Amino acid sequence: GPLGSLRKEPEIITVTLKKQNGMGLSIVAAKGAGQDKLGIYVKSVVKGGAADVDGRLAAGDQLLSVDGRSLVGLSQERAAELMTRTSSVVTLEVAKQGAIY
Ligand SMILES: O=C1N=C(S)S[C@@H]1Cc1ccc(C(F)(F)F)cc1
Repeated sequence: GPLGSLRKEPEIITVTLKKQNGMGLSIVAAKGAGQDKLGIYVKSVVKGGAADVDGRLAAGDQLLSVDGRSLVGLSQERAAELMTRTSSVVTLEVAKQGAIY
């Protein structure tokens, strides 16, 4: 598949270990259980990591796929298990919604 570079649109995004101190990011998935909703979201950067300081992701980015795993819309229990081991770069797929405020 193709890949861009940087733009404020729904796409593949990739986040290198620029300063090696882990990624330092924050995500939340949902499921089709207790509420009807499903999905994944970048809740924040963690204000202290390599993918935080040089990836500078936005609060609210609706995540869909994960490094080594093209999920296209499935919950973190089969994806954050891969992302945590990354050691060098997360590829991701996201869609800009919400803001900091
Ligand atoms: O903050 C973190 N950096 C890591 S390395 S593991 C931990 C949890 C975490 C993993 C991946 C993501 C990401 F890449 F944003 F999906 C968020 C949080």
